[PDB]
Order: sequence, then structure tokens, then C-alpha cells
Amino acid sequence: SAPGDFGFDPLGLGEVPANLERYKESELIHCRWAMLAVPGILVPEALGYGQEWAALPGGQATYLGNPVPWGTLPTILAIEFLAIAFVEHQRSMEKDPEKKKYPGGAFDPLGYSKDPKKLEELKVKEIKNGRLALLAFVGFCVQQSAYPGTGPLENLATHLADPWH
Amino acid sequence: LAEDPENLRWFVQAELVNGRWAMLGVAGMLLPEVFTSIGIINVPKWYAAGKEEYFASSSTLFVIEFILSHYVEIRRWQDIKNPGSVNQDPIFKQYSLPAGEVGYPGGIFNPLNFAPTLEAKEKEIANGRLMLAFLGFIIQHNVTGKGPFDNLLQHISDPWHNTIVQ
Amino acid sequence: PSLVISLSTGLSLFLGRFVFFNFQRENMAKQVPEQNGMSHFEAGDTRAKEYVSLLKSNDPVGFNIVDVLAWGSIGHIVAYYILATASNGYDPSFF
Ligand SMILES: CCCCCCCCCCCCO[C@H]1O[C@H](CO)[C@@H](O[C@H]2O[C@H](CO)[C@@H](O)[C@H](O)[C@H]2O)[C@H](O)[C@H]1O
Repeated sequence: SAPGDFGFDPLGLGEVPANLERYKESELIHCRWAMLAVPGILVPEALGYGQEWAALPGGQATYLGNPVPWGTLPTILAIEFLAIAFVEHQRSMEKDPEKKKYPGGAFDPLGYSKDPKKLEELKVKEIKNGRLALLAFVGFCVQQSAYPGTGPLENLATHLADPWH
Repeated sequence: LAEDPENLRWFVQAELVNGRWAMLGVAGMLLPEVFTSIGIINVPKWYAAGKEEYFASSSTLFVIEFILSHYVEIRRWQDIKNPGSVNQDPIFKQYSLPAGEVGYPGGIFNPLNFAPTLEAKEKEIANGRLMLAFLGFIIQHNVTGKGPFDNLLQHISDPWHNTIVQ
Repeated sequence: PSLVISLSTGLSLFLGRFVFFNFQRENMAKQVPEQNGMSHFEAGDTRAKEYVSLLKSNDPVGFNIVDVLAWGSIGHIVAYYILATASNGYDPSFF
């Protein structure tokens, strides 16, 4: 209920009208990454057989020389947060209408500044799908976020279970 | 500088919501009287559907139920501030759009109106109260007993009973 | 169990982000501006601050971590020595 009708410009709009939720287009695609990961289940009866890095038995290729720290965790980790500093560096050097330097004066006439640099540009349908993802990620994703140990083994009865807990 | 009787919309509504859910309330009773049989608290579990799958639980039979009710209840709030519900029969009652003799502020005592057909929720006023106060009675005498009247043998004269706790 | 050197690795991640500018332009201390002797006066007081100067080596000397922190930490610090050891030196791999 945070979007319970409120907001004006910089902290209100400005930060958000696309911007924060266009940066929440990342939320969806990171969730697209997370739901380009999890759908190992999704389709039952599949032919996975087995690698994929599970339960920590050794690592990538054992390494001709003792593993860096220990585990397969810091090897993929420590790098990530410096290589993907590619994107946002470029995301924090933008501006909306024209780009030059920090020139003379461009506050407002008619035409009215612009719209989130990258505005809706129309397709007022990505948002109508965005909040949906957010609600899904936030919502009944706690169908598996409270006591999530066992997988799927449905036996027949009905649904739900309440509290209890 | 505002003096007396104001409120406008307010809780003229509340009454007609209490009584209509006190009427449809005693409609909870009704059944176990002519052919008496099953009654009191019952913890009913309502009426129960077929004999296939259930067994005492099958989950909450009401919490799932009341999410539906919700966004079909705030819709009277989606009404009472700024009037809107085609039929238009509680907020001021029907007759279309009248009763603005209280919709635009300035009641004081205003009795009102409504129904192109004959009279009004007027002798469907009384029947509002009698039911809101009947519950009063209905869930007043539980705490001690659960049955109403027979004939002249040995009931309608009150013989011996236990009183309140102490 | 503990990556102990998980984090001392980590902290001189950042103060080599320190080894910085003793080298590169002009003098020390963007030369003492204001330090001793004492500001205009200034006076309310006073300056400066600038949300706009968190660049310059964001990109370059964000490598500094992986320096010592790679090959000079868990991988036995400079094996490529010899350079006058006889009053002693070595030095010798505790690892
Ligand atoms: C809504 C705002 C909050 C309300 C609080 C403020 C109340 C207003 C105060 C009244 C201001 C002065 O009003 C003043 O003028 C009256 C006539 O001009 C005078 O009134 C007098 O003269 C009349 C001449 O026939 C007599 O008939 C009256 O009985 C007598 O009271 C009083 O001196 C006083 O009533």
C-alpha cells in the first residue's frame, strides 16, 4: 500500500515514474535470471540425468594448486561486484533531453523538460507486467519462503494450512 | 462556527446495515423451531456439501471466503463519500437520485423517502430495529438455556433455575 | 573455518584505494590549503563538500585489492625474491 496514491516530483515522481521501476526492470530480469535458474524443476519428466555445481564436492576443475580460499562460493562471488560495475557506471551519467556537458540554462519552457530520459515511451504494458512480477516475488513466493525444506509430493486433500506454525 | 445536526451521510447508513444484517441474522435461527431438532451454538460448520472429501478441516472455510467480500465491501466506502452504486438503495435509498435533501448538507431531522413502487423502507424500518435488539435478546439468554415455549403443562410459568454464576 | 584473511584481504582492499596520489600530479596534500593558518572565514562555518568527485580511480586502482590480495596473500607472498640475504633475510614460508 506504499503506492496508496502519493507523490509529486523529485522524491515523488522523478525518482520513480520510470527510473526506479525502470531500474526495477532489473528486478524483473534479475527475477528472470532467478526464473531462468529455478525452472530446472518447472517441467516434470525431464531428462537431466546429473555437474551444475551441487552440495559442494570439489569445485570447477580442482585447480593445479590449492583452491583459492576454500569452496566454490568466493570464486564466482568476489569478481561479480566489480565486473558488472560496467552497467550502472553508464547508468549514472545520463540526463533526459540533450547531452553536452553542464551547459547554460535548461530548466523549463514548453515541451516541459522531458520524461524519465527513458520514459514509458508508450508501451504502458511493461509496468502493468512489472508490478505483477514484484507482487509475485513479494507475494505467495512465501509459499516457499517460510519452512521450505521438502519439494513437491502432492497426495490429495484440498489446499491451504493456516496457522499453525 | 458549526452549530448542531450535521453528519450528512454518516451512520444513518450504519443502522440500515445493522438491521438488514440483524434480519438476515435471525434468518440464522428460524429453521429449528417448527420442526425443532438441531440448534443452539452447533459450531455449525454451516450445512455441509457432499460425502466425498472433507473430514472436519479441508482448511479455513472463511478466511479464503472473506478476501472476496473485502473488495466488495470497501465499495460502500467506494460509495459513501462520493455516491455511486447504480441501484442506489442504502446511501440514501432508491427513487433514483433524490434525498439530496440530506446528501448536500443540512439534515436537522429529515425522515427521507424511496421506492418508485408504493411506500418505503419504513415498515421496513421497525423490522430493522426489532431484529437489531432481537439479537440482543437472542444472544442474551444463551449463558442460560436455548428453547422457546410449548403449552400449559409445566413450562410457561418458570419453576426452578440456577441464576448467573454468583 | 574462518576466512580471517578473507577480510584483511578485504580491508586493504580499500586503503590502497589509498596508495592514490602521493605520486600523481603535483605535491602532497593537494598542498595544505587551509589546515594551518585558517580559512576564510569560511565562517559559519565551513567548506567544502562536493557530491561530485567519487571517480578518478573507481576504475583504475580498484585493481589494488587483487594485488597483494592475489599472489601476495593466500599464494605465498613474493616467491621471486633473493636480493641480499646473509645478515640473514629469509623470510621463510610459514605457509
Ligand atoms: C461564529 C463565530 C463565533 C461566535 C462568537 C461571537 C458572537 C458575536 C458577538 C456579537 C458582536 C456584537 O453585537 C452587539 O450588537 C448588538 C446590536 O448591534 C447589541 O445588542 C443590543 O441592542 C439591540 C437593539 O434593539 C437589543 O434589541 C439587543 O437585545 C441588545 O443585546 C449588543 O451590543 C451585541 O449583541
